[PDB]
Amino acid sequence: ALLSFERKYRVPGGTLVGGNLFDFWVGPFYVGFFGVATFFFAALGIILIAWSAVLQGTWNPQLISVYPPALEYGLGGAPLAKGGLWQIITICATGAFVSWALREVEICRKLGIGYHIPFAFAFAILAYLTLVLFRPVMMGAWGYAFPYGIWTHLDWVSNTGYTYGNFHYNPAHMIAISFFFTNALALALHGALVLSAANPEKGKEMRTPDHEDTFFRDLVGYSIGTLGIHRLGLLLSLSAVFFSALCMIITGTIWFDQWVDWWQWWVKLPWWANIPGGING
Amino acid sequence: DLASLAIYSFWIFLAGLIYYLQTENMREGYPLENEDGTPAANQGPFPLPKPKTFILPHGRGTLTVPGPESEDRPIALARTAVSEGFPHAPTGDPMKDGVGPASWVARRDLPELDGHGHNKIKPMKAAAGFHVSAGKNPIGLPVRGCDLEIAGKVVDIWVDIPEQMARFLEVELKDGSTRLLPMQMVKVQSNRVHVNALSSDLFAGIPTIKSPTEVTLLEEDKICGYVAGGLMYAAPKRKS
Amino acid sequence: AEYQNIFSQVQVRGPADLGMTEDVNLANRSGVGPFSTLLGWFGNAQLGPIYLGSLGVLSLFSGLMWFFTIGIWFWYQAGWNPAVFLRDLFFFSLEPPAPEYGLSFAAPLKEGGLWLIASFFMFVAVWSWWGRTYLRAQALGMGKHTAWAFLSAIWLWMVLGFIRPILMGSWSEAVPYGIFSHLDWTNNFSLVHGNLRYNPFHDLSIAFLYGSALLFAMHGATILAVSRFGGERELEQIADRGTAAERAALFWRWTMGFNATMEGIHRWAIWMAVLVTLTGGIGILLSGTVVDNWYVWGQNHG
Ligand code: BCL
Ligand code: BCL
Ligand code: BCL
Ligand SMILES: CC[C@H]1c2cc3[nH]c4c(c3C)C(=O)[C@H](C(=O)OC)c4c3nc(cc4[nH]c(cc(n2)[C@@H]1C)c(C(C)=O)c4C)[C@@H](C)[C@@H]3CCC(=O)OC/C=C(\C)CCC[C@@H](C)CCC[C@@H](C)CCCC(C)C
Ligand SMILES: CC[C@H]1c2cc3[nH]c4c(c3C)C(=O)[C@H](C(=O)OC)c4c3nc(cc4[nH]c(cc(n2)[C@@H]1C)c(C(C)=O)c4C)[C@@H](C)[C@@H]3CCC(=O)OC/C=C(\C)CCC[C@H](C)CCC[C@H](C)CCCC(C)C
Ligand SMILES: COC(C)(C)C(=O)C/C=C(\C)CC/C=C(\C)CC/C=C(\C)CCCC/C(C)=C/CC[C@H](C)CC/C=C(\C)CCC=C(C)C
Ligand SMILES: CCCCCCCCCCCC[N+](C)(C)[O-]
Ligand SMILES: CCCCCCCCCCCC[N+](C)(C)[O-]
Ligand SMILES: [Fe+3]
Repeated sequence: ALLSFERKYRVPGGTLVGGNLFDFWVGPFYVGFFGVATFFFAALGIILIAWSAVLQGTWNPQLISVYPPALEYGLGGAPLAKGGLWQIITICATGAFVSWALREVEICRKLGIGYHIPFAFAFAILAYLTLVLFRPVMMGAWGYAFPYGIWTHLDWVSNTGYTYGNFHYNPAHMIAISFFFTNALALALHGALVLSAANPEKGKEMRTPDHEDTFFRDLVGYSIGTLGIHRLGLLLSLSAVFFSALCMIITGTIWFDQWVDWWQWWVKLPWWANIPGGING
Repeated sequence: DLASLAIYSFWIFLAGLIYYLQTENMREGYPLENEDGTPAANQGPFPLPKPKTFILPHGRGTLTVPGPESEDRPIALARTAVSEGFPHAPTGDPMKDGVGPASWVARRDLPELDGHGHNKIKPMKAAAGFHVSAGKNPIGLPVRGCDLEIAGKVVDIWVDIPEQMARFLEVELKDGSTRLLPMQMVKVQSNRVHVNALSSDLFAGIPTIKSPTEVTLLEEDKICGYVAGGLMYAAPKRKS
Repeated sequence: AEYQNIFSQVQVRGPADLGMTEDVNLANRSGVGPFSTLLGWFGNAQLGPIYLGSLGVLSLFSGLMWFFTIGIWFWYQAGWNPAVFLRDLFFFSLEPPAPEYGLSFAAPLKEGGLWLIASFFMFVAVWSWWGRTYLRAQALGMGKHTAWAFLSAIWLWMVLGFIRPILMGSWSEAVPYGIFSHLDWTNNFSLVHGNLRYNPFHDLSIAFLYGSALLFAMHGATILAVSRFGGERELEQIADRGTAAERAALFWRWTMGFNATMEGIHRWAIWMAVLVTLTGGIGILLSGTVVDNWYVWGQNHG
């Protein structure tokens, strides 16, 4: 089926690979060559994960877990049952994600819109790739990669942070949380500003952007403006994930001690290092 | 105990909310249709919401959605296959017919208004106060399409008064008439303004507007429709 | 070399914009601030006017009284020495009354008293400001959305330094005012309630935090992608749907088999962000009042 206004946009063209071969939809779904590609990698991965499940013992989705090659194999291959499945699935995950992004580029070309969505999706993909590929290669083994299980990937988050102390002291991590938290702030403010102007007090007429500009100016003395807040949400979000990847590519690689000690660089500055008093005197 | 009550209750609230939210995103484009425009058999599992009405502000009326939804115009496309789900090929010229990436929607043929009731977009030539404050002023520069040929000269900047932003460049063609081109589809360069979407010969086809001091929402849509659509339909006469 | 619309290529300035009047008392608005060309490439160049009524004056004054009260304390920790104060800026911490003073207001000024004084000033600052959020909307005839979402943020903060501490029987539980000290408080709270990943409200709050980044990325990116059709003029695409709204929706329909509308996306957007602190605040409040160890709880489920 089609939304009521869609038929005019369902024309041929925009595909990057295959010409007309996969230029069609299945229900609402567009399928390019890359829709075929995401299905292939994703159904392999789902299959190999199911396969990993049987060797493990269970069918419980909350117990299923697939671990990477123990540190002992470094960046070499490994037997399927001991990190081989994780290596193939990770390739499939990479394939499924990259394919999804390029399919997105195909939908953009057909629709005549900017590529900004797939580009933004690529920051998530790079964060994923940093945990499963960029860190571990730099670190000399697949084994520093997180496992794939609902609750074991969480265990791995802790285990890997407590290897450095309170991971709160990673300074790239601090910037990253700042952007996550600031993103959430902004998304609540945006949702609420547009809504409140479109659904005014009962009986009143729909408010306008000017009213939107006035409300923020009245409250904090500044309004970013409708082009600006969509720019701002994009930036805040992408910067969060970028600082996330950066806070982790530098961990276990240029810095591997306890992140709380990294801050000694500042306190040990000559002009106040030896001055008595304070917390560090 | 209290924590498992809170969690049990929370899942019920979240399911209610997804439901509310999904039906709220059914106030446009629904009910779903087959490719011929009739109502589809399978509408999905979320029922259309009870209608709501927006009171529009400068005597422009109301909007009640959902409501009987009509494209308010002819669609120049035909099927390319004997069954559901394939592409619909344009029956004439997709740039002129306003289909595909060149589409447009039959928006109200009145211009948008600010909160004071004045047209929101005006050419800078008549926007008292308004001047270019930073960046290369484009007014006066030659305009080049994707064929690497000049199509025109920038003669003004159409500006959003309330929001104080550049919205369109007003371009002049060889014959002396003008066209509005979206700011977001042009590239302001030091000695030229480059338009990647249109070839020099498609500038004359850009939908004109009735008055020179205002643009209606219907015209914006025909304008933006037409230049975005060139990205696909101008491919042959594009180069680099 | 196609323009992206992340930064403006040309800026335009006109008469200062003083806003909409209505029922807003124009005697409480300032004049216009200056214009920033720096801001101008990304957002609006105009600063001000700002509305500084009596609730705002009250709010701004306590806000600063709270910050100064913390700041005074920091200087006393530094033995009034500038180089020390900068050196150890992140190490100072204004801690609350030790456990023995309960919910009492007896603990001495330098061992809890100042903390309480600070919190009081923060209390009235936040709650005054929330009132403002409401009152500024009310004067413009707009919905109360900004205030109901703010309440959710408020929920987390209230639980953290006020509700939990009261239900737990002491102000010692509250959060200290300091950069590293609040991070240590955070780590600390976690090691004591056994496994912060087995608190289900904590997990959900995380799902909404990341989900808020995914949703603002999707949304922001989508409006820029259709800004070549007027996309960011949302209220008018809500009131009279155009090709911006259409190709926006159909990008998502073709990508993931469903979509939103210009109005509905903002409903999705406000709930994604609000739920973060809504579920987080429930997670915290329950911690140590009802459930001492989320791991144990997760083994029994009671
Ligand atoms: C005890 C543990 C430590 C700690 C250890 C770590 C560790 C260890 C890590 C973080 C990382 C992060 N931490 Mg920390 N962290 C702690 C305390 C915190 C606190 C807090 C309140 O104290 C906060 C707010 C954070 C905040 C954050 C974020 C900055 C960052 C994770 C977001 C992210 O990377 O997304 C990026 C996005 C993704 C990874 C997802 C991308 C997904 C892909 C592209 C697609 C998936 C499709 C999928 C298959 C679904 C298909 C099926 C259906 C169709 C849907 N940390 C404590 C101190 N933190 C992580 C990070 O920085 O990663 C770089 C990281 O590795
Ligand atoms: C990013 C920083 C750490 C990390 C830290 C955390 C923390 C901390 C938490 C989670 C939690 C979750 N993580 Mg994680 N997680 C990481 C990397 C990932 C990746 C990945 C491919 O990179 C994925 C798919 C997930 C997936 C998930 C979900 C199971 C769960 C809720 C997520 C959510 O709402 O996102 C927001 C996104 C959306 C709302 C879109 C919906 C996406 C859906 C829901 C994901 C379903 C994935 C599915 C189970 C994977 C199997 C796919 C099949 C093969 C088809 N994590 C890295 C290692 N993750 C939370 C949890 O509840 O676990 C119990 C939690 O508290
Ligand atoms: C080592 C630490 C523990 C941990 C312990 C905690 C604790 C403890 C808490 C969280 C909480 C949160 N954690 Mg955790 N968390 C860990 C690991 C993680 C990981 C991860 C990748 O591993 C992630 C992604 C998170 C993510 C998150 C967030 C979703 C959540 C906070 C939401 C928020 O916006 O609060 C930021 C928003 C606010 C604090 C509210 C602000 C509101 C007020 C009103 C503003 C006042 C402003 C004032 C007047 C000053 C003005 C200054 C200006 C200049 C004017 N945690 C580890 C295992 N986490 C919080 C929670 O909800 O948990 C359930 C919390 O209390
Ligand atoms: C700034 C980056 C933020 C962001 C943006 C973003 N995400 C995006 C996009 C954008 C712009 C999309 O366009 C795209 C989307 O289409 O959403 C509907 C996407 C998307 N983000 C998703 C998830 C996601 N994004 C996340 C985060 C973020 N996304 C950031 C915060 C997170 C987390 C954890 O924070 C998750 C979980 C998907 C919903 C969706 C892309 C869907 C997709 O690629 O389908 C292709 C593949 C499959 C159907 C499944 C294949 C899987 C198999 C091969 C095996 C399983 C792999 C394995 C890794 C499992 C891991 C298990 C876990 C328990 C750890
Ligand atoms: C839905 C949950 C998210 C959310 C939502 C949210 N926050 C909100 C709102 C909403 C909907 C508001 O309406 C309200 C708002 O007004 O923002 C513009 C607010 C707001 N959220 C704020 C902060 C905040 N929100 C946060 C989080 C969140 N808010 C969540 C992510 C966080 C964190 C930690 O992540 C913070 C830190 C404030 C900007 C604002 C509430 C303002 C307020 O209440 O303050 C009272 C007045 C004062 C305190 C004045 C104090 C002055 C300063 C303390 C001193 C100056 C500091 C500066 C460094 C220099 C100082 C100058 C002096 C030296 C002269
Ligand atoms: C440069 O030096 C001068 C003097 C110029 C300065 O101004 C320097 C100033 C500083 C260096 C300032 C620094 C300020 C900070 C470091 C503040 C740090 C803030 C955080 C990290 C705070 C985190 C969390 C806060 C929480 C959860 C607050 C909770 C507050 C409450 C809910 C309040 C509850 C009410 C109380 C306890 C009072 C009870 C009594 C009643 C009557 C209601
Ligand atoms: C009554 C006339 C005096 C007001 C003129 C002073 C200008 C201040 C404007 C505040 C703008 C700045 N802000 C809010 C971003 O901080
Ligand atoms: C975390 C959010 C989960 C989103 C789930 C909502 C399901 C989408 C419903 C779309 C099906 C309806 N349709 C297309 C027939 O209208
Ligand atoms: Fe928006």
